[PDB]
Amino acid sequence: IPEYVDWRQKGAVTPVKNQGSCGSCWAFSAVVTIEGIIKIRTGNLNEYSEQELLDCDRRSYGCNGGYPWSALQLVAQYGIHYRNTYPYEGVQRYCRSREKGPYAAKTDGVRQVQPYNEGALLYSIANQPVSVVLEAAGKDFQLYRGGIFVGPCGNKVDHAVAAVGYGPNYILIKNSWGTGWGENGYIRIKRGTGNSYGVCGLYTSSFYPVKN
Amino acid sequence: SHKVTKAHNGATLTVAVGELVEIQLPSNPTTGFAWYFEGGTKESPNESMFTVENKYFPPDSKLLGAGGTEHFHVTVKAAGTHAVNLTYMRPWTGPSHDSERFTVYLKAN
Ligand SMILES: [Zn+2]
Repeated sequence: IPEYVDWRQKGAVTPVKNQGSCGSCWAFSAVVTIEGIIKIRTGNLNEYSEQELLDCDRRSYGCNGGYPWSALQLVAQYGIHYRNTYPYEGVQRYCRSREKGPYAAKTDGVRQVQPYNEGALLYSIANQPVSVVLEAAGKDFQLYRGGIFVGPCGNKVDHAVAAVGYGPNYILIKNSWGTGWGENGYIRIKRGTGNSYGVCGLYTSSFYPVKN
Repeated sequence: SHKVTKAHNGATLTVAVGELVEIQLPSNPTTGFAWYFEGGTKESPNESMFTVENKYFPPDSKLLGAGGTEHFHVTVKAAGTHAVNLTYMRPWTGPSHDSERFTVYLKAN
């Protein structure tokens, strides 16, 4: 696989979003992967609806939390509409998919990366953006302004984001806290530490959409 | 308990100098929002009047984005009425659309 990967350089990553105070990171994380795989396969970069996942994933709890895999499972089963068709409101409302005409895209399934394995995760990121989870509640993560982050942070994951690239000693992560956070909205998390959980638990639970 | 919660927003509590006041507010820090004093810090704006320790309790849940509870354990240092003024915000941003405010007054004789 390459020494460096950065899906933004291939036009496969949309601008950084702001989830607001809603507990919707699970939905934002999923949508980064969908946007990415649709560009990889079709050549078009579109934005897809976090709001739809919020309102429609019956397994998750709206702004009270959810699972990126559950959002991917929904998109594989029923598809997803464009962002302009179903815009973000940052609060859960009724599922309005049926009022929005046919879905814009649908995936073919959801796959988990072998967990607690840095190499397995890098191989998957070299293929496409991957939904990943980490421990992000800590003050130093909140106050991150840039650089390769080694901590401090714990290992009990609580935030879902998306890995959109990597280099020799970091994994590149798109966050959903706006561009005023970190590296224009991104964080580089240190890799190669030998810790199987990964830095801030980054290797705990990673998923990507299957799409031919 | 004698825990101060959102239901006490704006209230005045009569306290002893040296008494630990228990403040507990819903918080979801993996949204990037949390509770801060002006300027984006967890530290007392005036250490002469009151001292503050802060602790975040996550839910014991695997749901990503499930909110928890921030505790502020506040000790009054001086007689007087002291306003504990918090804002729920992104500390690098300051107040925004989704921000909320919480105030309690601690009256020490
Ligand atoms: Zn407490």
